[PDB]
Amino acid sequence: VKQDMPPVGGYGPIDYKRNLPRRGLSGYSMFAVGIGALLFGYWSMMRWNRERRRLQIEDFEARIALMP
Amino acid sequence: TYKYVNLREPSMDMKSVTDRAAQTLLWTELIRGLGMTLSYLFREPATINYPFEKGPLSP
Repeated sequence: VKQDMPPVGGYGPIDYKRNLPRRGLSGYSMFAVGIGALLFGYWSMMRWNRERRRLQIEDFEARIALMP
Repeated sequence: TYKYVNLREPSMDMKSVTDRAAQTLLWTELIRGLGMTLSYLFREPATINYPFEKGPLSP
């Protein structure tokens, strides 16, 4: 017998495609969810700032009543 | 027998051009590159500890 290195009856194929998934969101959906979380942060920001101004006015009234 | 490249035009349909505009003004594929680099971060390294583990050779 002979003992070279042949391929055994043929081998499987190997791909040659530029395999790209291009996944992720679109323009509109990513854009809208970013602006939506932005507006959520704005609303909570507005609420905290106006309640904070209430308390800071109370601090002003403390210094007024303390002064003379 | 040839396959020449760079055959796409920038599509003037509103979907494709707003997707490229959101790609430009949202920094998307840069984050995709960071994702690929993190995918190689959490692998296991192919570093043999040299003075103990000596590298493979041939007969």
